[PDB]
Amino acid sequence: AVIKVIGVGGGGGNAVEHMVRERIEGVEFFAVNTDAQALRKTAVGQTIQIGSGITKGLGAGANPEVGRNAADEDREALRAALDGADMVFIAAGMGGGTGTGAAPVVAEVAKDLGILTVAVVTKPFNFEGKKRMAFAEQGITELSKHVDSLITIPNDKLLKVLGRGISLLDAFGAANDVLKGAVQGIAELITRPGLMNVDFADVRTVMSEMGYAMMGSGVASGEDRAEEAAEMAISSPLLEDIDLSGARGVLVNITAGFDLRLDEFETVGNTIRAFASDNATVVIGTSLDPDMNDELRVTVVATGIG
Ligand SMILES: Nc1nc2c(ncn2[C@@H]2O[C@H](COP(=O)(O)OP(=O)(O)O)[C@@H](O)[C@H]2O)c(=O)[nH]1
Repeated sequence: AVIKVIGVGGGGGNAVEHMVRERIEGVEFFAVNTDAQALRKTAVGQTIQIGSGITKGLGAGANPEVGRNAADEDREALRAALDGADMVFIAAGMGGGTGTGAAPVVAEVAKDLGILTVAVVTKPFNFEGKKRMAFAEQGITELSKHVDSLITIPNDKLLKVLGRGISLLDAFGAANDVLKGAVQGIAELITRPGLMNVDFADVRTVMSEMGYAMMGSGVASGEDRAEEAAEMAISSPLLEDIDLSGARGVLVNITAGFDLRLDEFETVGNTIRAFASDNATVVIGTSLDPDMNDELRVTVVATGIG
């Protein structure tokens, strides 16, 4: 499996840098930006400059029009980077000029190539202002036209569960971890399975041409960890208002060490199928993280929600 993760713009590039640091098994990372300096800074091993860096006016690059035109002009470079992938993840912070405008073009290029294309993006914090929130939603409207699944993370919802005198860096770190959670949860079912390997056709079925999606995750240790982690995932703040019996698809990743047991696989699957519909596709897989000993994580991606 060839899986590529593309960070688009400053925010997405920061999120993908977090994914590089904290590791996602068996994926290739890319950063796509108008900002040549940013691409020079980044730890991402593959970079793609779009638009070659021409602005017209101080702050003119905050307009999504600029990101869209830049990616439009460099569609051939994007296609050469994406081609050969079985799956593409697009990460972006929506609301700025580059991510908002260029992420839907990156998605369109991937989708036109026949690649299963999953976007995981954020909306700005409320304190960033109404102009950025409006740009973000307009970009998400365009992005939804060109992806198989779209997971939109409201940064403002993350901010409320963080409180305190958190730094802005940690505020964006919280969004980064959610984005990583979603990408890693989907991709590692393919790139490093555990005792139960998912068929890629099933991943395609739950994610393909599905529209809106949402991710929740949970972790637990000890004897009841499998049921505990599944329940925490189901009840996480991101999934709590999703009726899981209204999701057209559910993809579940159980991640644990070598000591994952078959009966734990069965428990998690039975729990998830108790909340989902039989008129839905439910896919349960495992990933192996040899560094985990006692802990078990369940990540749930609900797709085709409305
Ligand atoms: N996760 C993350 N999000 C960011 C960061 N900086 C900005 N954002 C969010 O992403 C949105 C777009 O900002 P930015 O990506 O820098 O603009 P762009 O490069 O033109 O797309 C902002 O409005 C913020 O909500 C960051 O370092 N990490």
